[PDB]
Amino acid sequence: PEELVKPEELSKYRQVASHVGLHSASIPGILALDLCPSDTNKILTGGADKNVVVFDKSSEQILATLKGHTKKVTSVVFHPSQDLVFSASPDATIRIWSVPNASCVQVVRAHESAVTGLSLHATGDYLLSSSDDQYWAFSDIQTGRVLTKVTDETSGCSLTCAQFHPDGLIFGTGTMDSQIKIWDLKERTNVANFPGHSGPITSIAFSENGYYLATAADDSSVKLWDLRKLKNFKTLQLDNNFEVKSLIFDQSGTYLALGGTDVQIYICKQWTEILHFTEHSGLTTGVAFGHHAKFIASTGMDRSLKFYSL
Ligand code: NA
Ligand code: NA
Repeated sequence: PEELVKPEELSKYRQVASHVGLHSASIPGILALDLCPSDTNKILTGGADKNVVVFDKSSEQILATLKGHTKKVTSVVFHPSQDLVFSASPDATIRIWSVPNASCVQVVRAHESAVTGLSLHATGDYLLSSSDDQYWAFSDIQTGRVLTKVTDETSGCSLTCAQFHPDGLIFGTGTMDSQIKIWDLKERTNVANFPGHSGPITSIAFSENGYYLATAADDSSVKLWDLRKLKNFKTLQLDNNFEVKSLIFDQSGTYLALGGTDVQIYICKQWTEILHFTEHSGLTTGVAFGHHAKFIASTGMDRSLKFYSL
């Protein structure tokens, strides 16, 4: 892709903005981040303040402050239609919102305890969720109906994150007992399990190349899996104090970002570190790539949404 920002140019990025007014000053912190895939200048954040916010990077305006969650917001997903956004929370709900009406259109109650992960299906019509209640669920966006809800009797433990593979046939759920469980959506079956981590899985990310999966856990490692071989071919081991809270590949699969203790970006081809930011004070809760990796975005417990670019 001619437009993609290459490593030499990416390596020169610096903080270009830091916005602290998206969420409440008295209940400080942003806990979740997503960018709209059809326009990455539209930003979605979940707050410690229980609110979901849509913000325009270009105009630097809050387009909507979406209220209704009764606990902090820990997952957010931006639909490509631009007018739908999704959130989830320790209040055990998944909420579907209209941006233009600044309203909640559905409250999906698939779970009995905190919802730990949220992922939009390839079709754009369904949401996958994971929970501490040990189940995953697949829910219809338009009716809020829970279409299926499944757990592993054998594993029987809290699911800590969930992501669809980009083709929309399989997905992964991380567990509290350090497993990455791969599921076949159609058959509702657990088709493989990737062990090797220690401690709770914290984040998983599927690459757009369709064959890489990156996983992180409390063992302060990021493990890379080739789904064709079902093997862990590379592990990035950080220090044992480091918390990896968020993983994401850029849209091209060229780069992998991690965030938590701080923000780091690796080149997938050579697994070389290409950017490292330590601007946030305290935990970084989200990281994302703008279109063509033309900017990076991050969110922090320090209240800020930061953009990094030339
Ligand atoms: Na650790
Ligand atoms: Na610093």
